[PDB]
Amino acid sequence: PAYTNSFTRGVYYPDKVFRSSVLHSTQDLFLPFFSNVTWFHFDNPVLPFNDGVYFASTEKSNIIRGWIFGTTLDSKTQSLLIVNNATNVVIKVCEFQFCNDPFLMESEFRVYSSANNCTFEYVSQPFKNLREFVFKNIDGYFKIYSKHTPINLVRDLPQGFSALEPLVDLPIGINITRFQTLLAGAAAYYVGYLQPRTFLLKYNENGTITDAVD
Amino acid sequence: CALDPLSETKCTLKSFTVEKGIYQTSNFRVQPTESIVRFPNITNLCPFG
Amino acid sequence: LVKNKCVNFNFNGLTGTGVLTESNKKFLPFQQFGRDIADTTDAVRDPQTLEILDITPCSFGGVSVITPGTNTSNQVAVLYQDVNCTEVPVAIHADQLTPTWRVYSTGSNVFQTRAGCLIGAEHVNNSYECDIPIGAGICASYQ
Amino acid sequence: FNKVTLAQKFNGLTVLPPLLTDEMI
Amino acid sequence: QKLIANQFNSAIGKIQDSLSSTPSALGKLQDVVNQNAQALNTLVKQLS
Ligand SMILES: *[C@@H]1O[C@H](CO)[C@@H](O)[C@H](O)[C@H]1NC(C)=O
Ligand SMILES: *[C@@H]1O[C@H](CO)[C@@H](O)[C@H](O)[C@H]1NC(C)=O
Ligand SMILES: *[C@@H]1O[C@H](CO)[C@@H](O)[C@H](O)[C@H]1NC(C)=O
Ligand SMILES: *[C@@H]1O[C@H](CO)[C@@H](O)[C@H](O)[C@H]1NC(C)=O
Repeated sequence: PAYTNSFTRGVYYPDKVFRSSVLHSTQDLFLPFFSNVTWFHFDNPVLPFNDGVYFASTEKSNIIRGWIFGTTLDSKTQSLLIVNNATNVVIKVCEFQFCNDPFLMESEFRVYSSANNCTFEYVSQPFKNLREFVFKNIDGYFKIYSKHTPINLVRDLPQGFSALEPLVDLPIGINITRFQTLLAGAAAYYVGYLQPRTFLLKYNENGTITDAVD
Repeated sequence: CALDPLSETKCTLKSFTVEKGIYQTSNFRVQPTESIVRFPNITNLCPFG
Repeated sequence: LVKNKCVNFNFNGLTGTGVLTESNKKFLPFQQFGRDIADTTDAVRDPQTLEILDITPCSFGGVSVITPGTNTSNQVAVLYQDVNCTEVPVAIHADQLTPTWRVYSTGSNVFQTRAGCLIGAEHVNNSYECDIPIGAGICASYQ
Repeated sequence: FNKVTLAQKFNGLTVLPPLLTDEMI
Repeated sequence: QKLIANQFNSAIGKIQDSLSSTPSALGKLQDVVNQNAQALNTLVKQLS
C-alpha cells in the first residue's frame, strides 16, 4: 500500500558534454515518467539491483547511511561496503564475515575484524535533503548522482524538474546484482528501477537541463 | 601547369586560350604549425620522502 | 601554448586542428568540453588553468583567377574566396612555393571585399556597368 | 524582412554571397 | 475620385495589419529555407 507515482523525477546528465539552447535526443537508462515506485514505511529486506536502482528519501537527520551492496551472496564475489559516516565517507570494497543476525557511543565496530587481504581501499572522497541518489552501476564504473533541494512542506514527492549532476565516479571493477540498505520515527525512502528508454532533453542557455519528455 | 596563375587556368580549361571571365582553378588550405599536446597537473605522488 | 595560430592539439585523446582563441561561455564544474549542432567540438576547458577556450576551423577556401582574355593582355588577378587574407602570407610557410607565385601572391595592392580578398587589382571611386561579376556587388574590368 | 529571419562552415562546405546585394534589389 | 482614393488608402492600410497578424502568410519562402537547411544538415550527419 501507499505506493507513489513520480512527477518526472530521476533525470540526470548522461555525459559531460556541454550544450547550449539545443534539443538532444538520447537513449540511456532512465526512470519512466509516471511510474510505480515502491515506498517502505523500518522493514528493509534485500532488493535486487536489476540493471540500475534509484533512491530518493527525506533525511531530516542522518539515520540511513549504510549502502552495503553485495553481488551473489556466495564465496566467489566480493561484496563492496559503502559506509558513510558524517565525518568522512569511506568506500571500501572487500568481503567480510556476514553476521548470522545482521544489523547496522554511536558507531559500533564489531561488524568485522578481518580487514586483511583486501587491498586498494580507494576511498574516493569527492527537509533539504531530498537525497535523490541514482545508483547506476554498469560497465564496471560506479556512478553516483545527487541533488539537495528544498520544499515548502514534507508531505509528498514534489513537482517540477531537477537535474541530477554527477558527484562520484569509482573504478570498482565489480558488479552488483542484489543490494540491501541497513539502517542505524518512520524513515521514508523510495526505490525505483531503471530500464532502457529514449528521452528528449532540453538545455537552456546556461547549460542546465530545463525540461524533457519521454 | 604550376608556373603562373594564367597557366593554371589554361590547364584547367584544357585550352591554350581563355575568354574574359572568372574561373575557379584550385583550392588552398592553411597547414598546422606545431603540436600542443597538453595534460592536467599531477595531484598524486608516491610518498618517497 | 599558442593562440591565434592554426595548430592540431590533443586534450586527453580529443584530437583536432584549429585556433585556440579566448571564449566567454560559462561551463559547469562537472562538464569537460562543449559541442554544438551536428556534433562538432566547439569549446574545451583548460585542464590546468581552468579556462574555456573556443575552437575555430583553420582557414580554407577556393581560388579564382580573373582574366580579361589572352589576346587582350596577360595580366590576371587572384581572388581568395571567403578567407581573410590580410594575414595569410606571413604566418604560413611559403618556402616550397617558387618566387614566381610569390610575386603575384603579395604586393602593395591588396583589396579586402565581402566575397574574400582580391590581389592584383586596384580600387577606383567611379562606378560603371560591370563586366566580370566578383560577388557582393563588386565587379572587375580591364581599364 | 523582419518576419523572415535566417551559420557554420565545416568539412569543405562553403556558401557564396549573391551578386546583387539587398540594397540593389 | 475622393471615394476611390479613400478606399485605396484604407486597403493599403489594412494590408500591413493583415500581413503582420498572420503567422503563416509568408510560408512560401521559409519552406525553401528550411528545406535547404535540412538537406545540408543531413549531408553532414552522414560523416559519422
Ligand atoms: C502504483 O501501483 C498501484 C497498484 O497497482 C497503482 O494503483 C498506482 O496507480 C501506481 N502508481 C504509480 C504509477 O506509481
Ligand atoms: C567515522 O568517523 C570517524 C571520526 O573520528 C572517522 O575517523 C572515520 O574515518 C569515519 N569512518 C568510519 C565509518 O569509521
Ligand atoms: C581580418 O582580420 C583582422 C584582424 O582582426 C581585421 O583587422 C581585418 O579587418 C579582417 N579583414 C576582413 C574584413 O576580413
Ligand atoms: C576615393 O578613393 C580613396 C582610395 O580608395 C578612398 O580613401 C576615398 O574614401 C574615396 N572617396 C573619397 C574621395 O572620399
